[PDB]
Amino acid sequence: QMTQSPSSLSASVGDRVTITCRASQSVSSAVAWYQQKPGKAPKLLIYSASSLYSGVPSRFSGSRSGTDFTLTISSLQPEDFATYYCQQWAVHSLITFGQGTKVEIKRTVAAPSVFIFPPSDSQLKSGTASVVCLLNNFYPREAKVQWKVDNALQSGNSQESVTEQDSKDSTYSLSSTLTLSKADYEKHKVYACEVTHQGLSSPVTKSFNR
Amino acid sequence: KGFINIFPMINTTVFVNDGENVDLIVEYEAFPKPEHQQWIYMNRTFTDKWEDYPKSENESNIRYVSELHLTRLKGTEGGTYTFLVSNSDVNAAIAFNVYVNTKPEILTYDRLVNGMLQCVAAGFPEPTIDWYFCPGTRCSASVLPVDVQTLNGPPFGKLVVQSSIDSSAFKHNGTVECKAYNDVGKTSAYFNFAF
Amino acid sequence: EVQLVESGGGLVQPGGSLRLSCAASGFNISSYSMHWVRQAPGKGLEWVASIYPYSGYTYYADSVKGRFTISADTSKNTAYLQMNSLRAEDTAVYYCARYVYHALDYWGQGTLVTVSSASTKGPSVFPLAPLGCLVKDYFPEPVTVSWNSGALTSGVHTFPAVLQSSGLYSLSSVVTVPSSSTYICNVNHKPSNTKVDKKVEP
Ligand SMILES: *[C@@H]1O[C@H](CO)[C@@H](O)[C@H](O)[C@H]1NC(C)=O
Repeated sequence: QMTQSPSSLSASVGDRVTITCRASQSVSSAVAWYQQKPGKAPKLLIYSASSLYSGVPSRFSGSRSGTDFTLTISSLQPEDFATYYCQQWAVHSLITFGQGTKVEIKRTVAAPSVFIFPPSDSQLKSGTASVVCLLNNFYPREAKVQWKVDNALQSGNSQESVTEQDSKDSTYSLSSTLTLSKADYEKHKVYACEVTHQGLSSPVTKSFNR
Repeated sequence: KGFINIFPMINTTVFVNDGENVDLIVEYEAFPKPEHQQWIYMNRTFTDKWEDYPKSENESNIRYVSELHLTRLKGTEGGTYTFLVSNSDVNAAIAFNVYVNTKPEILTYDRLVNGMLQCVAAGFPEPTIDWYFCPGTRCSASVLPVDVQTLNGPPFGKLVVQSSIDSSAFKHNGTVECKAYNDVGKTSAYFNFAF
Repeated sequence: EVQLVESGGGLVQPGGSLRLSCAASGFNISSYSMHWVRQAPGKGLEWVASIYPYSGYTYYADSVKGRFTISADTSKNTAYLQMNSLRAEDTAVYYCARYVYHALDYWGQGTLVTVSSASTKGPSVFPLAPLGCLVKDYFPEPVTVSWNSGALTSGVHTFPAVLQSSGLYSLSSVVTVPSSSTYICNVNHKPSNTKVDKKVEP
């Protein structure tokens, strides 16, 4: 049935992006486009194929291939980072959504600031030790983090979380968490986070004493 | 023998804000098969923005749907939108009344026989007309008694109110104001007065 | 102004039953159609059901047909989705939306329906000594994190929670600043009704 492409794309600020939608043969005009920022409800951009919804900037337009429907964003903005959905209405199938197209904003390379946080005293009483490694404000997203306790490669024993691309400077932030028991923690002095990223000359190591 | 039964899917009374979008939609059962479907407004026919199709492709189907897309409604685009449908045996219609919010408009203001004053306001929601007398030397508070009366276009999609007072009770030179207001705005006609 | 607010969502046991509501203001739902759309974690939008509040007509996707019931109260201006025989695959954020001209122009903020056999648990909040704050061992989603009661916003990063091997979520909220000497992280986990404030010292 309905099909959307591409599934994911990366574009620079000021670029012009075009997302294609293949709707059913029966549908002739009933196509809408939504924008969905992370953690937010979708917002209507275009309806009835080419009609621009009130309040929505002229950058967005709806057109044809033709036979396939197209969303166009001209002068792409850093705030335009989001997932875009087409949706159709048809008599027998009613409302159908497209798979979605995630738009990443390509940007100039930036190195992460690397910070390391030791376990809290409150948490040690509870009988656990969580060590947090923070890579702040970097691009591109791809980054390699390795934990070493007295120089032992460790995994899988640490969780990773990355923020959604910032809507202003287009950067990312990442957290690595090494979780251990208070016992296993009090038997190794050196705790190291080693970060490799395209923006860095050479791998970066952040560590400390117990 | 034959029949057509129109069922509105949305309320046949429609209240909207200036610039709003709304769909007037019906589902109807008809036999024999419908014909000459049309949406009418101001005795004119929509040749666009409307759709009309069978609920099913089954060959014994008798349920249909028709929809009118109204977009970015202006205050002047309220009124009665009628859906007409007929088969080789029957005619059926259904009227939707669309009301768009607009500040009152003063259609007429008159001096009547016997010293009475009258102003007529149209708008939606229904305008309230307050009367105030302002002597030569602040004004008064809204005055009674008043003969209020709902008149029954242009303007279409508006509630029309006629309000009359007896200027006889009033004493001294001044100015009489009839203020028509609602939640959207207000408007005023003025009468100069000599005693 | 138009406003849509979903509610009645939360943790539910497989096979259990839940009822969501959507309160509308700024328009009459009986002049439109109301729809429920759901989005599974990290997946796309999926139309669920719709209703013409004035006529009572309802429509359903095959995947929920005969298992969900959509309804509406025109006097309270509120629509409802009654969900039965809930399953893990029905876990998602549920949005109500207003339908006109074949599109959905107004949406609610969404309500998270989590279908699981796990039990709710309040988080433990530890300070991330320099600046940050760690919210550990809680279930289910979500948790809300603020700094200085909303006073601080620049540089603040609340990471997407991660499910740990234990089956519990945990996340950290961090913020950057230079030399200064207050900073208090405010954590709220409604599911368990856990409200915590924590000072962070160097
Ligand atoms: C239908 O519309 C009229 C508006 O005048 C109202 O009195 C009635 O409550 C409405 N009913 C429903 C079900 O919306």
